[PDB]
Amino acid sequence: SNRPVMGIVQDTLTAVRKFTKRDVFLERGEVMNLLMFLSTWDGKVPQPAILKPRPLWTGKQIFSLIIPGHINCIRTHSTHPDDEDSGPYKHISPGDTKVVVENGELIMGILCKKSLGTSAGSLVHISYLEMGHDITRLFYSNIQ
Amino acid sequence: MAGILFEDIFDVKDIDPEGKKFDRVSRLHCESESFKMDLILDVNIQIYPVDLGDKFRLVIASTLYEDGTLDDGEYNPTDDRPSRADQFEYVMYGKVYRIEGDETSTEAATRLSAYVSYGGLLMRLQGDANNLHGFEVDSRVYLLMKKLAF
Amino acid sequence: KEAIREHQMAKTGGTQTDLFTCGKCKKKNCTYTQVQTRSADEPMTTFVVCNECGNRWKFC
Amino acid sequence: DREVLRVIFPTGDSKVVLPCNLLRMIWNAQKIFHINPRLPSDLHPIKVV
Ligand SMILES: [Zn+2]
Repeated sequence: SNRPVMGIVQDTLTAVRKFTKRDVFLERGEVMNLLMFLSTWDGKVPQPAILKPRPLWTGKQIFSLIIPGHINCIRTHSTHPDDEDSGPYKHISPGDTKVVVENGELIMGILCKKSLGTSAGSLVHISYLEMGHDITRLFYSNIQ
Repeated sequence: MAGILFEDIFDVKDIDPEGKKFDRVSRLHCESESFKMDLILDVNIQIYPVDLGDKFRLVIASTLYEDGTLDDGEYNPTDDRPSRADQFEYVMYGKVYRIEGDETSTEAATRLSAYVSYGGLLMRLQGDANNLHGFEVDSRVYLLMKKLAF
Repeated sequence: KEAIREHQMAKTGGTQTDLFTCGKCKKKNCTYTQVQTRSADEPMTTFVVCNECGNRWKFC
Repeated sequence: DREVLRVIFPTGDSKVVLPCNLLRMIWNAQKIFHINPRLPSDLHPIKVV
């Protein structure tokens, strides 16, 4: 059925939803802690998402770190939130709810499974095509 | 030398994004004192407790060390260069993700709109020519605000 | 002639929900499915089909 | 082709599974080449042809 067979599920899928929340904020100490968990990393610490009143990183910034740095998967937020269209178009106040990533950087959008895999328009299928199985497997192990 | 990208003093139209809002983040609606340009922005209310109708000072700079390049990172906490206005109450690092306009009308492009993202934080700026020198780019802009509850 | 004419008028069934808009015809002439009670790893979804102009999509 | 295509699909659905998503590929070139709507679009159409 020209579709991916892999699928991140349950606890992992739920925390990912939790992780995409707007209220997600990180500390520098924990960023180093998170960085070591990485199966692979550039060795170059990223710039804080916030500088004042105090330096901070966002979970979307950090999720995008996990993401390979020259590939994108667009729009299929596939979540109930917003408005069976028409409404989210009201007025392109177009973020958060709907999913969008650019240059391996997540702009907005709570994640779903249709994004996460075993379906058309999934990030998993295009990574397989561009990054290939070997890069995609290391990304997948890393994210989990 | 400190080629600032943008600077203006803004007024709060709204602090209540369509009522429903969110917990640690909230989206403000503002308008420039020229009352020709307006702004909507997601903010951390917990670290910057906004009031409605407040008079804010807003500055935007794609760089910190005088005008030279720095669009990198290990953001180096140990910098000692007075190059940063830092003196503003609130600072953010981000990208421009979307630009609106309308050039199909013939030259038009008449009421240009810019949309910006600071770590996912959405922003919308509207204006005929205030954004005539800017455009959508990867993360580079620094947004600085003060004059809270003036 | 009326009663024998009436005998086609509704076959024997129905459903229609009229909730989800269809981007192919703006009219919310849609049908909805309740399926995938358990299935495998695929999440149970609500499937929506537009009768007119034949469109089908999922809750996800 | 458009005239022919009406014959092929009486259902009128243009959404079909096909190889090589050129849109994503074309889009990636834009992501790579950094083409934007506020930049000129220098092109030789015959070369395209
Ligand atoms: Zn329809």
